[PDB]
This record gives sequence, C-alpha cells and structure tokens, in this order.
Amino acid sequence: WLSAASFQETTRVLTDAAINCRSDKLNGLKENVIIGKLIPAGTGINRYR
Amino acid sequence: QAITRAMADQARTIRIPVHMVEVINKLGRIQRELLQDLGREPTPEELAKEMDITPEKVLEIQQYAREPISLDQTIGDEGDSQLGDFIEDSEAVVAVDAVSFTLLQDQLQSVLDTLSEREAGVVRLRFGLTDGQPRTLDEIGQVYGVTRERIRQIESKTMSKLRHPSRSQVLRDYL
Amino acid sequence: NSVPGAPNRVSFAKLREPLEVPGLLDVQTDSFEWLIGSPRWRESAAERGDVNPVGGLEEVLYELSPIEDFSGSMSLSFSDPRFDDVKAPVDECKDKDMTYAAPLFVTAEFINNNTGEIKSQTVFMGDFPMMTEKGTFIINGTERVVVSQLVRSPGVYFDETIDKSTDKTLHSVKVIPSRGAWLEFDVDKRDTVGVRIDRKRRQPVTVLLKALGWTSEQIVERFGFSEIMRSTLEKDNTVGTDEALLDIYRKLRPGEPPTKESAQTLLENLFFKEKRYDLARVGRYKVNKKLGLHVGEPITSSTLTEEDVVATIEYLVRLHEGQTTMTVPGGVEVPVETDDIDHFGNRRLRTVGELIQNQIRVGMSRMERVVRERMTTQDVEAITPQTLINIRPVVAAIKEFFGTSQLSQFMDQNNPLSGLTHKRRLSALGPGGLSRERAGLEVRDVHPSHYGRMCPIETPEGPNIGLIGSLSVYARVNPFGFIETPYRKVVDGVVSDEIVYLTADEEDRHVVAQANSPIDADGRFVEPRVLVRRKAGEVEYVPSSEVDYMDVSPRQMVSVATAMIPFLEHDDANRALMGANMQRQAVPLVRSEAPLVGTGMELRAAIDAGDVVVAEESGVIEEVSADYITVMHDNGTRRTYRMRKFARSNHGTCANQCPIVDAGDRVEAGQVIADGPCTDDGEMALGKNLLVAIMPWEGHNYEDAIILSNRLVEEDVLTSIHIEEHEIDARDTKLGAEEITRDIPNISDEVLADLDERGIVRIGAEVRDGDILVGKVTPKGETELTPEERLLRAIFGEKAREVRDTSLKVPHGESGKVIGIRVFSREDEDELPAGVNELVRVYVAQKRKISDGDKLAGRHGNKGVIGKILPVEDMPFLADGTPVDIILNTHGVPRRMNIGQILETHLGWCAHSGWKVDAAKGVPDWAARLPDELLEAQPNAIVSTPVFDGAQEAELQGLLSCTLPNRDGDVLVDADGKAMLFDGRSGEPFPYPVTVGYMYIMKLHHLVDDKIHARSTGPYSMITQQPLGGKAQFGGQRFGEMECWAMQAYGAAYTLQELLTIKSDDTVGRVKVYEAIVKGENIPEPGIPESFKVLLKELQSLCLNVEVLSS
Amino acid sequence: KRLKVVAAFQQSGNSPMGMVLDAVPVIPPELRPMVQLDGGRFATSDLNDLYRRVINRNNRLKRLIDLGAPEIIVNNEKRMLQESVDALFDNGRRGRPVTGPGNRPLKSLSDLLKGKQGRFRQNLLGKRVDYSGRSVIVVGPQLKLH
Amino acid sequence: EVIAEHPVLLNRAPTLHRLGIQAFEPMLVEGKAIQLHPLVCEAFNADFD
Amino acid sequence: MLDVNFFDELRIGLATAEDIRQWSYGEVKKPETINYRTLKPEKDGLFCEKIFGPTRDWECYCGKYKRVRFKGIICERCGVEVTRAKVRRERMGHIELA
DNA sequence: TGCATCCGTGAGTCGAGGGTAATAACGGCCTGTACGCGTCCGTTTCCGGCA
DNA sequence: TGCCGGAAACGGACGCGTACAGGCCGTATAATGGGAGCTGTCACGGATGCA
Ligand SMILES: [Mg+2]
Ligand SMILES: [Zn+2]
Repeated sequence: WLSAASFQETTRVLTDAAINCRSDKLNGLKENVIIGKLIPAGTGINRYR
Repeated sequence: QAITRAMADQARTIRIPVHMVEVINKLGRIQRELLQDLGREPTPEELAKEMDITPEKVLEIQQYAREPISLDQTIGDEGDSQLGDFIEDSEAVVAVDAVSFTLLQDQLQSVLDTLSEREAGVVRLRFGLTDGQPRTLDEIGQVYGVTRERIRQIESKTMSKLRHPSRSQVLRDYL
Repeated sequence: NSVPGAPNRVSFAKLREPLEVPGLLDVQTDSFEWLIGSPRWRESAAERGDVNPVGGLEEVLYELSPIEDFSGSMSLSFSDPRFDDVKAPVDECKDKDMTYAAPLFVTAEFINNNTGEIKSQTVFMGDFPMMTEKGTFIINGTERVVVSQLVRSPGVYFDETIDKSTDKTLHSVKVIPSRGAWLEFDVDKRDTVGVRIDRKRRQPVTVLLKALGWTSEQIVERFGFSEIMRSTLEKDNTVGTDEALLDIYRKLRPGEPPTKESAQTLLENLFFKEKRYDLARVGRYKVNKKLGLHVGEPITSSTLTEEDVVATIEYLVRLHEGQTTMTVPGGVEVPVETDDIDHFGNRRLRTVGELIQNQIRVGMSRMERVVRERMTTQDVEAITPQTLINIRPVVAAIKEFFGTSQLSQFMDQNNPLSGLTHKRRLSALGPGGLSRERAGLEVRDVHPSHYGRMCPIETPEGPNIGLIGSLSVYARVNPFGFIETPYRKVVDGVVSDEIVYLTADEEDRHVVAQANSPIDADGRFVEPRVLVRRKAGEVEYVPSSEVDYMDVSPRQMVSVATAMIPFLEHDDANRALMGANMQRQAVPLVRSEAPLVGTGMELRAAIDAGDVVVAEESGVIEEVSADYITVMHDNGTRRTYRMRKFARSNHGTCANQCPIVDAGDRVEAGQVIADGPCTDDGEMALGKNLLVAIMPWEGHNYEDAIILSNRLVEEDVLTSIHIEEHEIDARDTKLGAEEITRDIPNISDEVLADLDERGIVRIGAEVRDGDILVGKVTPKGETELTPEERLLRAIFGEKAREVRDTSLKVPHGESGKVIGIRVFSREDEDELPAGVNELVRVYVAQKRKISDGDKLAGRHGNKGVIGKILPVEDMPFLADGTPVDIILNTHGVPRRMNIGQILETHLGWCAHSGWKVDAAKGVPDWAARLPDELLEAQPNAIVSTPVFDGAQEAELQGLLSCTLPNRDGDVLVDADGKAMLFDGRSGEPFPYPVTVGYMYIMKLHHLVDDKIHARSTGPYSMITQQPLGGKAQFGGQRFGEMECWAMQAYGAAYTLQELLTIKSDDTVGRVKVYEAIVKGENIPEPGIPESFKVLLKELQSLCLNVEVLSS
Repeated sequence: KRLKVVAAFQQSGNSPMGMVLDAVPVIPPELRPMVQLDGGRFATSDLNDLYRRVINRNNRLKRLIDLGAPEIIVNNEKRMLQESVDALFDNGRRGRPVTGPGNRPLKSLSDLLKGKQGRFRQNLLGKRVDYSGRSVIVVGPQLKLH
Repeated sequence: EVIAEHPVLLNRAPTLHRLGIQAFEPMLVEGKAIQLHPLVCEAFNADFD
Repeated sequence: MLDVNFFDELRIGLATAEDIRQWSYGEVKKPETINYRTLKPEKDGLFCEKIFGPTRDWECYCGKYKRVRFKGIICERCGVEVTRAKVRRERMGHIELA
C-alpha cells in the first residue's frame, strides 16, 4: 500500500488499504527508499551484502 | 454583549485579554478619526495625548495588535514553495560545535590527567565534571577527610598551575 | 534626424517613412493622465471626442453618487475630484523609503430630503500614489510598474460546435458581462434551444420569453422562419406568464418558497437593475456594434435590456438557419458570423488607468457600504459628511493593489532597454485573466490580428510562452482598451499622406497594402498587382484599384527590443526570439561604446527610456562637472541637473550618468545632455564591438563555448560594476534593547580594525567574505553553561558577557569596497517601522572582470559561456599582427538558422575598415539603389540598417569589394569576407581563409559569482529536518525522484542510503558522521529518517492506526 | 461493489464502529510549529486555526447541551462541529473550502499528503542533501574521460 | 592532498535516464566553473549555453 | 516503538476511540496556543507543556527542576515531565467530542 | 435500460523571492501575581603583616 | 612574590505594602432571515439520478 500511496491517488489508496487492514511487507523498491533501508537491488541483495 | 465578548475571546490565534483588545480598538478608532479630521498620519505622541496614555504604551499596544502569518502561503511569484521551507531551525545541532565540544572534553581530560590524582579529583568535584551537580568545598572536604581551608588552598594552587602556558596553550583556542 | 544632437548615423533605408515613432511611454502616461483628469488628457479628448471627457475618478464618483437609504429620505453625493502637490520629491522618496504620492481632495455633499439641507465639505480621500516622469510608481522607496493586462472584452460571443456523433452543427452564445451572472442560449442535439443560466441547463427559450412577458402569438410573429423555435413552442408544455415565472423561480432558486411578486422582480434585479448586472462601457459598445441597436446614441445605461436579449436569441436562431445578414427591428443591418476570442477585436487591453480605477471602485464600494450602515444608526440632523465618510477602505484597497499583486511587478532595471520593454508589456495572466494551468495551446498563438498590434517575436521562452507580449512600435490604445494601428489611406491608387488609426474590426473590413510596396515616388503603384492582407488573414495578389489602406512604414509589426536587432529578416524566428529576450538582460559596462552596425531604433529607444538627462529648454552650458550641469537658458533663468553617480539599480547594476557637453557648447531643447548606464553619445549601447573569428579552435569553443582574448580583461572591455546593499536593524527586544557598538562579545581586536568608533565600517574600507560590517549585540539573557565552559572561564579569568553577538556579516562569496553608509535613527526623528530603533544600510560594490563561465551573447541569440580566456599571444591574428578578440564556432551557425550574425559581422567589418565605391566610370550597378553619402565612408564609421528595409546582400558584396587599407597597402579581408589568420600557438598559417569582422556582443546578467554554490553542513528545516534550499540561505541541492531512479537503476544501494539518510534527515546521524569524518573513523550505520517519522505521526493523526512490526 | 467492503470488514478482526469518530487526535506541536520570526512577527502553521475551530465548536456544543437549548440550535451546533472536523481532515472535499485571510484556502491534514507537494513525493522520495554544490559549466577539452 | 583520489558525482536536471549521474575524479582549477569533459555532453544532454 | 531499524511489516488499520485515547498523553480543552505577553505555552492549550512535554531541555514550567538530576520525574506543581525538549515532536493529544 | 450530469485527478524541470478591512465603554470587585529594600551564603578584592 | 587567612561587597531566599492584569457582570426606545463571486483545460473513469 505504501508504494501506491506514494505513487498516486493517495487518499483513495489509504482509505481502502486501512479498511482492508492491509499490512505491507517492505519487500519492494520504493518502500525501502522511503523507510531508509537498503534497496533489494544491486549491492543491496543478500548475495553481495 | 455576547457577540463582542466571544469575538474578543476567540478572534485571534494568539489570545488577547478583553481590556487589551478594547484599548486596541479604541486606539484604532482614535487614529482613524484623527487621520480623517487632520489629513496627515498622526505621531505616537499625538495618539498618546489624545488617548491619554504614554507613547511607550502606544507602541506596546501596536506591537501586541499584530497577527501571525501562515507557513503555507505561496511566497514566490509562482506557486511552488511555501513560507515554512525558508525558515531555519535554530534548535538543531550545529554538527560542528558538537564535535568541537567532544574534543574539548577529551583535551580537558588530558590536561586534568597531566596533574595528579588528588588535584584532578578535587577540581572535578568542585566544578562538577563527572557529575552534573558541582560540589562545594565543604562536600569535597567531607569526602576527602580534610578541611575546607585545605580544599581552598588546593583549589588555588591548581588554578595557578593551570594558567601556565604549558597547560593553557592547548585550551586557548577553545573559547 | 529630428533630434538636435543626434550623431550622424548613416542609414541603409531605401524608402522614406511618413510617420515618426510615437512616445514610447504613451501607453502608461496617457492612461494615468486619463485616470487623473489632467488638462493634457482633457484637451486631447476634446480634440478626439469632446462629447464627454470624464476621468476615471470622475466616472467612479458619478456612478457612485448619490447614495440613498432604504427609506430614501436622505442622501449623500460626491463631486469634483482634485489633487494636491506631491508631499516629497522623487529622489527624497526613493531615499527615505516613502511612496511617491499626492493628497486627494473631494467635495462631498450631504442632502436631506424630507426637511432639506445641504452640507458641502472638503474631504481628504487619501494619499494617492503618483506616476513619475518615466511612467513608473514608487512604493516604499522601490520603483514599480503596473503592466497592462490582456482580457477578453465583455459582450456577446457566438460559436458553433460539431457533435461528432450525429454530425450536425450546434451553435451557442455566451453573454459574458463584467460584474454579473452568466447566461447561454445553445443549440442541442435535438431542436430544444437551451437557456442555461448560472450553469443550470433546462428551460428552453419559450419559458424565458413568457417570463419576460412575450405571448405565444408575439413569439411566433417575431420568429416565423425558426422551425426549431416553433417546435419548442409546440413542445413548450408550459403556458402562462406567471407559470413561466414560477418555473424560473423553482429552477434558479431552489430551497426558497416562491411567490408571485418576488419572481416578478427577480429577473429585473438579475439582468435589468445596474446594481447587480453592469457590463462596462466596453461591453455596451461591443453589444451595440455586434447587434446594431443604436448607431449614433451616446453610450450610457450600461445595464442589459430585453430588446438586447431578444436580438441575441434571434441572432442565434438566424445563425443556425444559415443567414448572412440580420436587421434588428429599429436597427441597422449587421452580418451574422461566429466570433473568435483570440481575435484582437475582442481582447481589450485593461491598462494601468483602468486597473487602478477598478481597485478604487472596489474600495469605494466598501466605503459606501460603511456610509450606508452608519447613516441609519446615527441620529438624523446631527451628522456631517466628515462623520459619514470612511476613507480607510479606499486607502487600504489602493495599498493592497500596489503591493502583493502580480500585475504590480518589481520594475526590473538591468538597462534602459530592460526598463522600457518592461513598460509597454502586455501580460495575459493575472487577476481576472487566464492562469498558466488553464492556458491551452490555442491562446499561445500569433493570431493574424496581431500584425502591428503585438510583436510575434518577443515573448518569454519559458513556461510563459505566448502569455506575455509587448506593444508594437507604432501601436496605440483605444479609449475602450483596443489596440489601434496607424495606416496611410490609399485612394484610387494614390497613396495619400493622411494617417488613419484602425482597430482589428476596421482592418478586417478594409484591404491593406504592404509597407514595401513599390510606389512611383508620386503616389501611384508601378505594378497593378500588390501584396494584400485579406479579412481572414489571407495573403493575396490584388489589382491596385481595390487596395484602400497601406502600412505606415516597414517594421511596424515588430516591437522595440526586436526592432533593435539588425538583419532581422534573415534570422529565424526562434533565434530572433532568443536574441530579443536576451537583449534585455545585458549589464551596464564601464565604457559602453556605441555599436558599429545597428538599426534606427537605438537613439529613440535610449532617449525615450528616461535614463538619459535631456535639456527641457534650450540655452548655453554655463557650468559642467561630474556631478551637475547648469544650463544657462536664453532668458535669464538657469537650471541645474543632478547626475546619479553610482546609484544602485533594482538588480544590482551601476547607474552612472556622465555629461557629454563642454563648458561653451550650446544645446537645443531636446538634445541629449548626459549619458546613461548603457548609452553612448545619446543612442543605445548594450555592449562592445569585438573582432570575431568563425573557426573552431582546439575544442575550447565547442558546443556554444566562447573563447576570449585576454585583452578584454586587461583593458576592461567587458567589466561591470555591481552594487549590493546590506540592511540590519537594531530593534527592541523583550529582554532589553539591541545596540550598535564596537564592543562585540568573544571577538578579537583584529577584525575590529576596519570598524569605526560607532560600530559601522569605514567608507572605502574593503571587505572580505566573513568580515564584520555592522556590530550589533543582543541581550542574551540567563542561560546555564556547561561545566567545561565554567572551568575554561575560571582558568582564563574571562567574565560571563551576558549579551549575544549578532553582527551584520557580509555573506559567503562577496568582496569589494564600501561606497556609502546610510544610517537611520529614532533620536533624529526618522520614519522607522514600529519596534526598530536603529537602521543602517551598507553599500558594497565590486569591479567584476570577465571570466570563464560568464554568459556572452550577440544580437541574434547566439549565446554561450566563456570556455577559456587565452593570452594575447596565442590567438589567431591577421596579416598585420592584430589578434582577434573572440572565437566563435562554425557548427553553431547553420543549424540554428541565424546567418544574420554573419551578415552583421560582414557589415561591421566594412564599417570599421571604411569603404569607397569607385565610381570612376559611372555608379556601379549593384549600388544603383544605394543612397547618397554612402559610396564612401571613413574608418570606424557607424551605419544603420533598419529592420525589414536594410542593406541587401549584393550591396554587402559590393561594400566588401572596396575595403580601403588600414595603414599600409594591405586588404586583410578578401571579397568573400574571409582572411588569412596565423596560428599564434604553433606559428604556421591556417590552411584556409576564415571569416572575420566586428560583431556586437553583450555581457549578460548570468555571472558565475551569482551561480556558484556549495554546502557541507548548514541550517535545517523546521518541520522536517532536511536542509534548506537556494543560495540565499546556505541550502543544499535537491536530490530528486529522477536522480533516485537513476541511482537505483545503476545497481546502487549504499550511495542511495547515504544520500537519503545520513546526509538529509538522520538527526542523530549527521553529527555522528561529521565526528567520524573529523576523527578519521569509519562512517557509522544510518538510522531511519525523521521525515518518515513525521509521516508516521501524520498518519496516526489522520485516525489511521499505523504500527510497525518486527515479527 | 457492496460485498467488496462488506467482506473487507468481515474477514478481519476490524469493527466498522471506528468509521464514526468519537475522539479526534491532535498532531504533535512540533509538526505544526508556532515560530516567531525576526522582529516579533509570529507565523502559524494553518493547522492551529482548524484545531482552534474544532475545540471552540466542541466547547460551545458542550455549553449549549448542559445549559439546555432548543433542538434547532443544538442541531445547528452539531452540524457546525461536523463541518469543522470535515474541514480539518480534508479541506475543500465538500462545500466551499475554508479560507483564512487573503481568500487563501486553508491546508488540511490530507493536503499534506496529496499531490507533488505531499509528504511522499516532496520529502520521502526526494530530499535536499548535504555535501552538495552547483555551478555553471565549461568545456574541458584537455581533461581525460575519468 | 585530501582531494586526490576521491570520486565525485555530477547531476543535471532533468535526469532523463541512468547516465544522467556519473562519477569523475576531481581536479582543482581556477575560476568558478565546473569544467566538463566534452564527450559526456551527449549522455548528459548538456550544451554550454 | 523505539525504531531500531529492524522491521518486517507496516500494518495500517482503522483506528478506534480507545486507540486514539491510548495514544494521547492528555486532553486539550482550551483553544489557546501561546501567551501574548510571556510567550510561554498556555495550560491545557494547543501547545500545553503538561501534555506535549517541555519546550526547554530539562526545564519544567515553574522552574522547580532545571537540571539533568531531575530526569523522568513529574513536577508536582506544574505538571510537566522534565525531559528532553525534542519530546514535543512525538507526543499526541486527543479531543473528547461532546 | 441508456443518457446526461457531475465529480475527481493530474497536467516539469533549475534560480529570483520573506510583514493584510470593517467599534458603546465603563464601575465594583476581587483574587492573583509581582517586586522593591534588607541580612543572610558566597566569591572578588582588601590590606595588615610578612617571608 | 606569592601565599594564608580571614574580611569587604554582590547576590539566593523572602513578609510586606502596593500595582495592575485580567476577568466577571451589566447596561432598557427601537431595531427581527448574508454578500457573494463565480462560471477560458482535457482526457479518463465511474457513480448517480431519471426517462
Ligand atoms: Mg543548455
Ligand atoms: Zn513546575
């Protein structure tokens, strides 16, 4: 839900993600950037990190 | 009465007393009437004379009467930037004086260690270095089993010693 | 000619012009004078419409007065506006930060109806801001100019649309007023002509007619051919005037219990009483022209009318029917056709007079409301007009218009051209005008009605492309606000000398000739077929008999700044646009020599810009100096003019004014008496003349990079003076009062060497980045100190020093001397803002040289930064050893379609060298049409090629053929215009000839010192903890979303984490990373961003439970 | 369409009773700072006005209720409170947007997230950074590629 | 000495594609203009106007 | 809660009245923001120190405690928890609608 | 069932930039807050004798 | 010269008498439903109300 909210139509995304009690997994690429953890691409994956 | 009282009480973001807002409106009315029947903007001394208060009181009232602004108005010619992003946060850490103070503490610990244990302990207890509360001569004497006169003699000799250039040439630039 | 001291600038113009360039500041001056009611405007209007000369203020007071109560038992009136002398002179206002204003006086009359009593009083309306000799306003010291606005005139506007489904035309009409409601009569997919009022679509025209009182028989009689309207009558399903009024009320007024008398007056209030529906004089005139109601009636009664409404409906139905002409019963016949909004017959120009009049009206409306409110509450027979009137709303409206309004722009002054072109500026965006987001591509186009009324070239190239324009040189503004254009009327092929001003409608009605039409030097046309612009903008060949109008002169369609571009007709349009827009950003140099080759619009542009002192009355120069000139008039009296030595312009540029007359010269009223910032001998000079090469040199002039000779640095050819000011106010505080003094806490005596006894620096004392300019101290108060600080203070014997140091320090990256210090005080009774006890201004000026990175540009938009400044020795030089000064690139010329620079270079070389046409055996054929005193010219002579009628290419070739030698027998430039250059670095001659000449280039206001910026650790934002932005504060660069995408795409993670966490937002991370860098340790791991924490708090505040979970 | 939200409510341990609001939360003051500028001029954060309106209308409703007022006045005050809370959560979503001085619409909590000026696209994805610079550029034909 | 062998990044707005960010080895120069290698102008879409 | 940057989920749910009043440290019941004269936050106002923490580092409202030694204690007279000034950034309040 | 109406969303990128409309005003009182000399702890000179 | 060992003012806690700051209450002819500013974007999707 975080990626969709940061992308577009934030009000409509939040009002339906909250109702669904949706829980993010922070496994994508925008979420790691938002929360300040290393992205899972390039030198951020476990193979190299 | 109710409408005036409520408007005075809740008209502004910064609350103003009823008498203060009353005198503010009185001063505004007086200024408007004076400008109308004079043709020239009057001086604060003239306002004070007409309202029968002091000019410093007039200036204080005028300063109080000002209302705040909003941190989200488009200040620029185009609308892409608010007012709040042009304001410095003075409460933040300078990020340079912090490391300067850390190294000052390190140097102070060194210059203290260049002396002996007795002097270092008494001066640290006296000025509250290891603890926030600075102890007094009576407390130091009670801790060390000697009198406050002996503590004062030690403090004086240590203060004289620390003013030598061999011990102040490193601490001079930290002020 | 026509200027007594005009330098002899020989011109290449082929054809004479009958009409001279009008006063370039007329659009401002005449407008404000009409607003005032000045005798000059009064006599002009008497010459051109003496029927009713009324000023803006007079019109406002007349349309306001009289003011009545609800009972109508007592009234008040206003009359006779009259101004007073200015309260302070212009220079004094600009210095002491006042506003250039003058008191306003009116004659208010209070009249009682029941008893009968008149009370005439002199009422002071307010301090009315005034417009100076140069057409600019001064508000709080600074100079401001209010730009004219382009808005669509109110009236009727018909259009047709295609439904693209049934493929039938759907006509419509919008009667758009000013200060009123809307109403549209469209044609639907079916045959029910809708009457949408205030965006409520229902209710065909039959109901509206019945509400107006028209019976079905009258409707059928007036509209018999209308099959659509007869069908609507058949399916009206509503009969009765009162029933129609009931329907009107329930539709337009939901939620209100309708009555039979409220509805009877609702329509009259909405569209017939002037209180709530007043289309302006322009709207009434436009409606009368479009329908043809009254052809001779003086314009009045600005409210709508039922005859106008029925005429509009009939116009719509006949337009749908497909007729060609219409005759209103009792009115002249008028053609029927669609109306275009982009046509300049409908886009009136709301100038400064009308803008200030509108603000005055909206203020006086509030004043009249207050008068009416207090007029009933206060007891009768005990009131006077002084008690009645409140002028605070009016003065507040004037002030709130002049300040904080995007139509009242900060008058940019980089040069007199910049000032002049900021005047005469037409901006389509503003209050009541279209915004950029709603600005479609349709309006950003050069409609064919712009010819002679607005420049198609000059306009901003950024996001405002097409929304901002400038008036043409010969353009004139109609009293209604339309833009006129002069023309010479031709009769039976005889081009007369009578000049008739036409607007868009008249120009479309008639047939115009071409400016460069080959007249026979007698009035006739040599060829029957001439170029012609038709009504729809069509360009055709027409026999000379049908032509009935002709342009006054070539270059009429162009504006001033673009008319200053030589060889314009050879340039493209985009590069001409760039050159015109970048001619206004040139900085004033220290010498400002006149250009070699130019147009005839430099002398007029300079002397009409107001930045050149000109003797008003003829006489003999008595005393001349660097500060003042005393002209001894022909009759006894003398007059002294004060120059402006090193005055700061609004954009930090020098504004010197050097006299150009000696102690015994005689000057005639109108002669230039003193140069300006960018002037030379009276005419205009935005740059210098520099030797030019068109060869690519070792990749330093690569991709619009520019190479400069060091001679410009050595001799200060391109060296500008920039003046910056600093303001610091010692103000009252809660804990005490700040004072300006030498005694600054925790400071040494080294930095105090340059400070005088009272705290401020010395005049002429140079300053460097980080110095002390004004020593100000603030009461610090009571604050707990660290134990280490206490120990240090005890060790060194220094006291607490309970006040804090906040002194005016010159910011990062500034240097230069100090010119003057202006210090205000409360003790000497100066007008200071409340709470400020001491104010002081320090002026710092630096002599900036030319350097790499500085922006240079010619007059054809061939811009470019300075790549490298070579020494004099290693630059190409001609056969005689003269080195070139600048080195352009050849690749940039052809693909930008601006060979106008090449032609200018050739003509400049010809002008600099000097030529002589050898007419030993007759005048050569190529120079047959060349004017006299042009076959031979002295070296370094100036020429003047006009915009659209100038030097031809054959004439350029002929001039280049004869290029009389410099000092020895040597023609350094061959016939082609090239030369043999020697490589000053290696030594061997260049294997092929290279074009050389004297181009005119200017130093732009995009200097490196204003752009270079850096940051390591500075101030931080308040709500979020990110660094600030911009060079004004310290600020850091913005790492945008696209940069983040590139960072991610690079396979990169750690750099992104660093730039997003321990560089911007990690509050407990920035200090740790700084400490680690200082001590030489590894960079610690980052933390979560404070911005993310703020987002989490905001989400929790929006009643959205957000919890971060570990497992 | 209905079963979408119905099943969304049903499948979780979530209750639809929370959709109606009984206790509005207050954002921490630091995120809506009241800063004093140079010269004693203050500058609000435009959320304080909305919160003040909410508090004033709630208190006035309490006073009317415990004093005893006609249903017309009580319902009008309740609608006042409802509209004020709606403006606080999303200004301009319904009806005329609430505006302060200068006819400038106020900024609500949802305006801090919507659009390009929202928190996400303005500070969460792209931020001003330290150790940065900016200057004009010239050609360096004598330099190497690296 | 402290700048020798310390790569820096150059950015140009807009950053259309991946090659809008590149890393170079800095060298101190006079003036106040960031000298740019002529061969990266294509990648950066940067002219010297 | 402590944000040690070891996260695996970010759950957004429909907050309830109990959740809001559990988040809130106190209830604001007066529409004052700042005192016009002393420039100190008003009691129970939109900036109340008692609810949202102290404006100054380790300094209560009446000054009875002004040093690090009194850390984590509650001023029995003023009602302000004496702690770091940054705390005013993380505490929330709630309004009990009538 | 189709049709119109309406609503809502998004529509660039880098500097240059910081302060505003609109009136009963007093008596009586009252409790609270403050705050200006004096004697105490304590710290910067004092001065009498002195080594 | 510096040190020793107290001695001289410059400053934290105050009853007290006073200043004023702020708040509450109450005013008596009669007056009894708003100003008001808007409505020059364009494509898309979708929900709603009614023929
Ligand atoms: Mg470019
Ligand atoms: Zn306390």
